[PDB]
Amino acid sequence: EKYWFCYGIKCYYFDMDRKTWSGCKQTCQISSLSLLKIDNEDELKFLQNLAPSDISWIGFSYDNKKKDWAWIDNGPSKLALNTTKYNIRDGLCMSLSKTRLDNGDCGKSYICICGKRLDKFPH
Repeated sequence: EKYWFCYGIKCYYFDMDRKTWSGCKQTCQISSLSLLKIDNEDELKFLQNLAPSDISWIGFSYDNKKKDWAWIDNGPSKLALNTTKYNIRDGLCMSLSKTRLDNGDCGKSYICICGKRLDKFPH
């Protein structure tokens, strides 16, 4: 209906204009958003429930300092972490299949999931 949607306390915007990962991110930031941080399942689950088939860019990648993977946020979320399925051999940055999520080439261009948290109350 729209390319925006709220669930529960967060909202969501999907910029259908495919981009890199780097790309997607700087772009959520431009307008106060942020490359979607997932907090659990209820969010995994129904998130991919309806995505467009086209993959997309979510704020998880390989941080070096950490020399590990990470949320644009630097904070755990409850979500099954299988981080070991992944090689630097494939790619680095994290996308979101309709199926499940893989990594790979931050240069590969998909859509973004920019997310927000709606505290306060829409008026």
